[PDB]
Amino acid sequence: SQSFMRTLGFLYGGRGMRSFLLNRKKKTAEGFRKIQGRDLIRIVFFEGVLYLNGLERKPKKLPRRFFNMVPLFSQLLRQHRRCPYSRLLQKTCPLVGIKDAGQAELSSFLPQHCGSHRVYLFVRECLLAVIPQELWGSEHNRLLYFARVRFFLRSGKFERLSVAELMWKIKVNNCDWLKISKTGRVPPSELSYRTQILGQFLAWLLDGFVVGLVRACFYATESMGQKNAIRFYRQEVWAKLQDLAFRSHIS
Repeated sequence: SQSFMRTLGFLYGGRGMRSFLLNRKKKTAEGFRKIQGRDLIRIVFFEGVLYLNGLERKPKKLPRRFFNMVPLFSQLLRQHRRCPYSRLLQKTCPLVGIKDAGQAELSSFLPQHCGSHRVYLFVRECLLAVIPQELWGSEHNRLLYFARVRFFLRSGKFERLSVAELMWKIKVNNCDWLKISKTGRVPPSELSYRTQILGQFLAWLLDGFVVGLVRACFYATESMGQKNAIRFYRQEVWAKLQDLAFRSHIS
C-alpha cells in the first residue's frame, strides 16, 4: 500500500521526492515507462504535464529546432536521476534527531524549520547539479535567474510569479540551443520566437522545477507561533509533528 504517498503527494505535497515531476512515469497503453529527453521537451514546450497522462497535440514528430534539444534535456534527466537530493537537503537544512527521536516532545521539533534563505540554498544547489550549463546560455543569465529565485523564495508570494520580471535583462541570444541558424541577421519574428521558447523554459524552471522541489521536500504552514510568518518544515519533521500531535490526542 505504497501507492498512497505518490497520490497524496501529487495532490497536496509534503511527501518527499517520489511524487516530484521528474520522478513521474509516462502512461503507455499497457502501463508505465521512465521519461526521456524527448518526453521532457513535450512537458516543457508542447502538451504540458498532462503529456504524461496521454495528452497529444500536433506535431507528433519534434520540429528540427526542438529535436536538436533532445541530448541536452536527456542530460538534464540523467543529472536529475544521479542527483543526491537527500545529501543536498542534509547539507543545507539538516534533520535534528528525527530518526533517533526515541521519546522527544512536540515542542522539541517546533523550532526545527528552514528559513527561506536555506530553502534557496537547497534549490540553488539542485539547479547547479541538474540543469546543464549550456541551457543557461551564459554565466550572466544563470546569475540573474538565481537572483530571481532568491527574491521569489524570500517574497513568499508563490502565486505572484511574473514572466516579465523573470526574463528581465536576460540575454536571449546567449542561448544557442534556441537557434536553428547563426548565419545572417536575426529578424524580429525570430527573436520573438526565441524569447517565447526561453520564456516557457525559464517559467517551467521556476513553476515546475523549483516550486516542485519546495512542494515535495517541505511543508509550509502559516502558524505557529505568532501572526504572521510562513515557516518551511522539512517534510520529515512535519510528518513527525503530525504524528506526535495526533498520538497524545488519540489515546
